[PDB]
Amino acid sequence: DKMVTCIAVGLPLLLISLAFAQEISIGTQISCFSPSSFSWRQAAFVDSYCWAAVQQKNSLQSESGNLPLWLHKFFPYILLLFAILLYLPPLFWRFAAAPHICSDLKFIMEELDKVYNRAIKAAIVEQYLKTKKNSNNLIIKYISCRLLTLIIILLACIYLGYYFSLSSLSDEFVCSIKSGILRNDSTVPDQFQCKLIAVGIFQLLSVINLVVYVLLAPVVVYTLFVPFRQKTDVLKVYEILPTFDVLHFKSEGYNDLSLYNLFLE
Amino acid sequence: DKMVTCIAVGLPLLLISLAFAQEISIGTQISCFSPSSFSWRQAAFVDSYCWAAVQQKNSLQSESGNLPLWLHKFFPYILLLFAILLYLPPLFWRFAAAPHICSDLKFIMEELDKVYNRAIKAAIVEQYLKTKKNSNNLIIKYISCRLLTLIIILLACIYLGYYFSLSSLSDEFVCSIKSGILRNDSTVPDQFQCKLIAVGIFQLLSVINLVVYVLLAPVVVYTLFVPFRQKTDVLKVYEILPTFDVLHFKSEGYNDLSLYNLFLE
Amino acid sequence: DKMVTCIAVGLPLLLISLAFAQEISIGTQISCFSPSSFSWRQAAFVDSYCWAAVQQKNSLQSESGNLPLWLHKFFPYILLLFAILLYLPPLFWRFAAAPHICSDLKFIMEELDKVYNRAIKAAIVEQYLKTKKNSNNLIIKYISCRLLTLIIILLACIYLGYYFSLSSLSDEFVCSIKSGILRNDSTVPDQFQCKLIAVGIFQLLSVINLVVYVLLAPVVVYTLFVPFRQKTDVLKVYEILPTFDVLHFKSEGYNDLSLYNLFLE
Amino acid sequence: DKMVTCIAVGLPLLLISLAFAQEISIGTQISCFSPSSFSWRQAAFVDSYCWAAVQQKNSLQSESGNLPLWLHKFFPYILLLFAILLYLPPLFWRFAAAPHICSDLKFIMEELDKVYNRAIKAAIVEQYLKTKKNSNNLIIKYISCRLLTLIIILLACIYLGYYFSLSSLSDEFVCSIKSGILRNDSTVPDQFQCKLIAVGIFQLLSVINLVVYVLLAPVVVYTLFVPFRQKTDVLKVYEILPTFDVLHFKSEGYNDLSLYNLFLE
Amino acid sequence: DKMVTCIAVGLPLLLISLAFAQEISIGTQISCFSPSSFSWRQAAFVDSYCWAAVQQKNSLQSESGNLPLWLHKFFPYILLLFAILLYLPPLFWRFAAAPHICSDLKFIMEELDKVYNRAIKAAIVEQYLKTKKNSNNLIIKYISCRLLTLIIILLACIYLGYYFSLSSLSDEFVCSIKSGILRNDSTVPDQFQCKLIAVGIFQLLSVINLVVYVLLAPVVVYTLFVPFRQKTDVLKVYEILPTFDVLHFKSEGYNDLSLYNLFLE
Amino acid sequence: DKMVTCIAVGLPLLLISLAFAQEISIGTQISCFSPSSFSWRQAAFVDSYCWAAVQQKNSLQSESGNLPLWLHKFFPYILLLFAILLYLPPLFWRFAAAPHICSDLKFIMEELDKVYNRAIKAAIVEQYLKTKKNSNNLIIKYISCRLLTLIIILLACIYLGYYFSLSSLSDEFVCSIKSGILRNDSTVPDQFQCKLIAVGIFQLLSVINLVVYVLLAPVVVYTLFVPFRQKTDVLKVYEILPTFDVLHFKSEGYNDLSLYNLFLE
Amino acid sequence: DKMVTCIAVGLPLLLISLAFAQEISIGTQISCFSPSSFSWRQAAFVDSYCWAAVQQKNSLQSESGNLPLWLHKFFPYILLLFAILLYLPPLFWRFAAAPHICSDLKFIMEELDKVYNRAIKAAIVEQYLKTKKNSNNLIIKYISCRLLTLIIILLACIYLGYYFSLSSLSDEFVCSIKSGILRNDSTVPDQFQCKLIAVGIFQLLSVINLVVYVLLAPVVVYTLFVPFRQKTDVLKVYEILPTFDVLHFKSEGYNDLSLYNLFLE
Repeated sequence: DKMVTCIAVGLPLLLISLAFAQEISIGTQISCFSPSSFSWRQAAFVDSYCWAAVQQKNSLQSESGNLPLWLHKFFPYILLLFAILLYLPPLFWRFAAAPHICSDLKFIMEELDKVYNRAIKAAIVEQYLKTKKNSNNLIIKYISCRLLTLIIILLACIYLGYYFSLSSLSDEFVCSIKSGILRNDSTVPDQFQCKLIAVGIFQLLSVINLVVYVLLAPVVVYTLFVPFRQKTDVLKVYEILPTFDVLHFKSEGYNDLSLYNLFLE
Repeated sequence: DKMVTCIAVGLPLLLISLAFAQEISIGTQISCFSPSSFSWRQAAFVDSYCWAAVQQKNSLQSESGNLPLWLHKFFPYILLLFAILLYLPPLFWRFAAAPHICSDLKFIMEELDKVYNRAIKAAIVEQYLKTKKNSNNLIIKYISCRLLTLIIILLACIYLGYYFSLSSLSDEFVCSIKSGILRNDSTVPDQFQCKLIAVGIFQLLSVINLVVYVLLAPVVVYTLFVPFRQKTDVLKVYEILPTFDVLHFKSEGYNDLSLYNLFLE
Repeated sequence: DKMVTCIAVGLPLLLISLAFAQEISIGTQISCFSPSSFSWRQAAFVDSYCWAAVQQKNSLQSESGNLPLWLHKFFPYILLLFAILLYLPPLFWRFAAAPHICSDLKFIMEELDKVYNRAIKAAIVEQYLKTKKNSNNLIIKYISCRLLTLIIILLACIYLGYYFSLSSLSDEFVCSIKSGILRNDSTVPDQFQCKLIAVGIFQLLSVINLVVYVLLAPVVVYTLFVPFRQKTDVLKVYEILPTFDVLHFKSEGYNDLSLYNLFLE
Repeated sequence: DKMVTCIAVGLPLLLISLAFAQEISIGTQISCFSPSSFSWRQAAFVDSYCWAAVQQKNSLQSESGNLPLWLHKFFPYILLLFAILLYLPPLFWRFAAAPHICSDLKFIMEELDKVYNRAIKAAIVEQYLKTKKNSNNLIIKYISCRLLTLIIILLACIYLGYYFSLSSLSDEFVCSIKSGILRNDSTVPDQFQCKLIAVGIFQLLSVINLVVYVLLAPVVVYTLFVPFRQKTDVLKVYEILPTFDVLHFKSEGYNDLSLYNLFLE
Repeated sequence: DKMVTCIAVGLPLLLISLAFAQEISIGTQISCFSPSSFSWRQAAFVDSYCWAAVQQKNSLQSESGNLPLWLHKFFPYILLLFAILLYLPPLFWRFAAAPHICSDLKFIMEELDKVYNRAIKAAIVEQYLKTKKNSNNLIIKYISCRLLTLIIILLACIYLGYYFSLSSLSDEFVCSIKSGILRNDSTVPDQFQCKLIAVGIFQLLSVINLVVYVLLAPVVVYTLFVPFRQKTDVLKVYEILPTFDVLHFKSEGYNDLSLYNLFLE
Repeated sequence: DKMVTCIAVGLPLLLISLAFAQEISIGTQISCFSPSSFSWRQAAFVDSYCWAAVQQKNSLQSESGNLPLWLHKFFPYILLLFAILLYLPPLFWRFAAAPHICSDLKFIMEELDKVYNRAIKAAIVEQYLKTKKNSNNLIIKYISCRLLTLIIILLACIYLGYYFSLSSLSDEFVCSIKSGILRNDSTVPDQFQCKLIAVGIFQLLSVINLVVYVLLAPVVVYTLFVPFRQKTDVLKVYEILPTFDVLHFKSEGYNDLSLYNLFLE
Repeated sequence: DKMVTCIAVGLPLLLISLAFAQEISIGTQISCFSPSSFSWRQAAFVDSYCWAAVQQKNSLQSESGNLPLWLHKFFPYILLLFAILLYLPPLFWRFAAAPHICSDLKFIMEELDKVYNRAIKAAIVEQYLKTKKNSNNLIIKYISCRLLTLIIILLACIYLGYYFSLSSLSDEFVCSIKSGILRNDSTVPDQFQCKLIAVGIFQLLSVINLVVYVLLAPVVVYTLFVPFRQKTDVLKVYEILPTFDVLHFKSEGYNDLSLYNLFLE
């Protein structure tokens, strides 16, 4: 458990804490270039125009190529989705299989005092592998949650990895007010090369979590291999090895492992 | 219980957390286009005019077709209604039937130790199906709350689903100050093509919860089918199967399910 | 109890939560129309003038008919009164009759173990209806609190129901500064058709709680009818039926209702 | 106790909650009328001048009659005094006489089990009225705190009641800057009919608590009459009746009042 | 104890709560009179000039007489000192003599059960006055903390009492920028009759705590007199009377004072 | 302990509470004098220029003598250092020697009940001075933390004490924009006698803590003298006297000090 | 443990508290020099331009040498990384080896009462060094976390140490709007010597933590030397010495170390 929950707790809580660091350095959200002192107010109107006129205009105003890419408005918004999706395979196990393993935790904790009174009787335990001999496909339904997470992190690396090639010239563009021209056709200049503010801290934020999660993806692959190096294949590890390790989950007893020092001599 | 409460808790708390994400990115609420520097103040007066002059003007100022559709002013407001309505069939069961099942939880917990002392006596339980033989229509009054929720999510999909076809050109419109013209008929220009700000993040917010709740609607249909695949029809499942599963609600005992491993050998 | 407290707790806490939703969307409170750039400050003075000059001017400045109707300045203020008045008949019972029924809760809880040791003796309860034979008019003083609430909700429906007919043209009006003219009679124009901002969200807020409380008024009428369908009239229900149901208030015992399954066989 | 503490707790906590409702609708505090765009700043200087020049100017600038009435600057400030003064006769009793009655609570709780073992002995209490036969003037020192509160609420009704006759024309007045004229005698106009903002919500706030406390003043008069209707006059009620009722303060016992149902038969 | 701690707790916590009431009504801190629209900014510079140029200018700019009286900049600041200084003689006793009296509390609590088993033996206490016969000058070191507080409140009445005679014309004055003239000697006018804002609420705040603490000063004098009216002079009250009253500090026993009712008969 | 922790807790928590009082009265941070209405913005640029151009300019712009004294920008910043440095010799003892004295607290608490059962046996303790006969230089490592604190407070008095002589004319100075002149050499005037705002409340803040800590420095000298007046020199006080006083640290027993009253007679 | 956790807790919590001190003195973030009153708004546009145009412009606009050094935008951002990286080797041990040493804490706590009943038997312990005779390479996996931290602090000293040589002239630079010139080539001047604000408090902040962590780096070197001065080399200290010291971790017993005083005599 605790080899997994080091990842499963600290790493999703890393990214929202990283997401909170963006919120301190917001300041404003976008600026525009007014045409030389026509008001304080209509300049604010033109600035608020194009920031909402990003995605509805299906026409080509950015001349960038694949320019309706929605212009990364959602880096807190998408990271909010990816954080809570990683939170589920812990909580899915926690409310559907962690009580069933807590029964198994109780089931092994009466198995250990059975060895304890056997040593007191030394002054039936061999059946318990036959109690755990069957198929029990519900454990395989538990083990897929680690495989389920691996899909999420992989496309996350594709999602962040597309941004760096996207980060060449995706800040400066042309906007206009076409229907507001259509009401008068008189006074307002058409184009205003406005400029977004987000890429200066976001592009250098997308370096970190990608190269972190790249350096953490083989660890989950390693997590599905400790059952492989312990004498049974993954179709036959069904109950034995995921009970051998979770023997060391809550605690131990006074003669759980001090027997071996007695056994050494 | 816990197969339902995974939906019943996390999914309504999803949408208010989604509703809180809107409140960070409010900024302003609407902008307008002043007629070229007449004041700082009267421009603010004209902007605050039309934002309240949306629904009272029964005349056709938007030339959009069915234009008094109230212009989606209420996406936090309607989602506040739908979140708390889903909260009720948990709380309706929790304050009217969860203590009655807690008595039944006590009633089955004395049934299980009766099997326990029977094994101690091995060193009357057969009557309990006849204790649960009657009609008990109050359980059917409990089971309709899942059916009650299904009505709410269905029209929610109609409510959000109408918005995407609504999202074609429902942002730009014409407004005026007619009675303020009627006081002088002298100076103020009539029409001002103002522009709302909400659709840029709301239309791309209404994608998510609809396609989530579409991918969750057959799960509640599946919830009313585990009584069907367990040897009695829905008119005859009255007490047996909703007590068989809630046997695994709070906890188990040391020989609740370890009997089967003893029974296997 | 719990059939009533579902209404008595959630419904007054509904309306203050609805009242809190108004406070997020305040923004400003009123705007006015200045006469074309005379200052930033004197325009703010004229705007703050008429917002306080609403009710003191007993003259007819609105030409609306019954125009000193105080112009609904108090929708958070009146709802604050109606919320706390519904809070009293719970708390009036809670600090004056709930300990007396808690003594009766203790009085019936020693009556139930008297039946329990009678079953142990099977290996005087018939007197208790004669202990509850008298008039006990203090219970009728308890039961009027439900009738007391019904008066409050009825006139609340009249209060909110008057607003929709009031909502025709009760936003736009004429104001002036008459004594400020009287100091100089020189420069200031008289009338300024200012405009309030509140009706755009308040009129569509008064739809909800009215149609909710209309759909909840017969439930309290139903609450005074469960004593009617249980073999005694309301002058004779005095103690028996309001003790029969509150037997199921705190909890039950192991043979409170499992006797019936023993009695069935 | 609990007949009094329903008033003694909820009613002072009512008025500070009413005082908190003022703080949300502050906005600004006073406005003034500048003489037509001389600065943004000196207009703010003249506005801040007269708001502090209210009470120091002993001359007649308001021409209202008794015009140094300090102009109700202190409605949160005075209500802060009246709220905490009502809080004292609870707390004065709570830290000086409530432990002494808690000893008496212990003293009567050993008197009740003395009746309990007497019924066990049925398978000396008559002395306790002679234990409570003396004068005990300290109880009369307790009972004056209710009389002490009645003085406070009475003059509070005079304080709020003077405001409605005061509310005729106590908002508009004349102010000037006399010494600032005395430095130059050149440029500044003298009088500026400024206008306060507070009376629009305060005068319609002073309706409520006055008519509430008028409808609560005879209740405290009724509180000093339950000792009168129970066979001894107020000079002779000294200990008996204020111990008869506080017998029902904390709790009761299993045969405190179930004796009467045994006594009925 | 509790006759003192009613003063010692509530009265210092009164004044910081009074000090918090100032912080809500701050708004701004000082205003000045600009010379008729030279900038928004340099007017703010001149206003911030003189507010720091109050005390460093040892010259006579106020022409008031004793004009470097520092102009009461410190009414939250000085009240912060006087509040925490009153907090010390509680806390000085609490961390140096309250455990020693808690040992004495334990010492008298074994003296009371010695009387209790003596009544059980009725089915050596006379020595305890001789255990408390000595000088014990450490108790006189405790009793001076009440005398220590009396010095603080007395000069506090002098401190606040000097302010009312100070409050005649200590708000309006003359300021200038002399070295800023010395850089150019060209453009800036010299004098600007600025005006402070603090005296309008502070002078009418200094009425209250003075007349409160005047009406509380003889109570502490009364506190050093209950040892005088109980048969020993203040040089001889050393241990007996400050243990007689603190017998009633924590609690009593079942026969601590019910002995007297047994002794009455 | 408690004679020290009265200083060690309340006095560092005094200064941060004093540091918090500065943060309420910040307002702005510095002002400057613009050259007569060139913009709102470039005036803000010149003001923000020199506030960062304080310490980097190694040239002589202040003509004050030792003018790169960094101009007391750090009075919250330095006081933050001095507060947390005083917090360490408590916490250094608390996590390295307070458990070792808690073992000694346990070690003396079994020594006291050994005297208690000796009195029960009256119906070996003399060895314990020989248990505490050795050198135990770790106690001298504890006692230097009081000496360690004394160094910090002494230079703190030098640090604050240098400020008053510094407070003569260290607010007004000359600044310029030299490289901004170097880009054009055309328009901008060179010098602007700006003015800081901090000394008006800081110089009269540095009076207090200095004269407080001067009046507390001999108390720590007195703290290292109670071992001197109790029959052994500071090289020989090693364990006896710092265990004699901490006998009275947690509590006492029923016959810890009541033996002396038995011993008196 | 506690010799390490004095560093491991207080020193990372030092730097975030130091990081919080920056956030109070933010104010603004950057200023620029407008070209002499062209608007309020376009000046704000040019200022927001270059603050985002820092790192994307790969051209040489600063003429400083290695000028794309990203200009220390990340001093809260980088310190956030270094603080949480130091937090891991505590938490890595805490969730993977602290329960295993808590089992060893239980394992030694039954070893100590074995000595206790041996003294009771005086009215097998010698085997326990042979229970701790093996290799146990997992302890060496624990001890590398101190070595892991030392790498982080070393390059932190390189990171902060590069800043002081960087702090010569890394604040003033040249910026322009090249594509905004490219749209018109008409009106806007090219270069504007803007100026950052951060180095005035940051360069004098980077003094402290570097010279602190330099004065703490040999302490961790000393931490890996207490196993060296206790009779076994670091390849042979495997279990004995890291159990000898953590014997004094939680507590001791009444005869854990009082045996030595018995052993002295």
